[PDB]
Amino acid sequence: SNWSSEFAKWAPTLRTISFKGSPNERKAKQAKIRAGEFDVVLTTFEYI
DNA sequence: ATCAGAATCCCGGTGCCGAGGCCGCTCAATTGGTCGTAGACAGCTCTAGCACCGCTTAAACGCACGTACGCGCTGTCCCCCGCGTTTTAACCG
Repeated sequence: SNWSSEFAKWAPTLRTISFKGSPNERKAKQAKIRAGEFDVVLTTFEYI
């Protein structure tokens, strides 16, 4: 969320896809973006 | 709670066949030597086993609740035991 915080104040207009928490929030996220529209994905190690 | 009585322990006596000691008579155990070799010891390599933490999530844990079944109780009936009588096949020689 730090990296997203510099993705917040230090620049807008480029969206972010994070991955955190239980599988439900993810189901919302990659279920919405399943069609692959986004500027940037911000993820962490074991989620790849 | 108690005597009648049937089974059992206890004690004294007796007869016997197996336990225990002896004596030749081996033949395998002991000794003395060799001879080759399995493993004891030192050394080297490097693999998997040890500890630990980060991080996620399927499983365990605690709890509320219902009802399925374990268990106690009762009645029934049937079948296996205790005993007498009779027969036969085990036993012993």
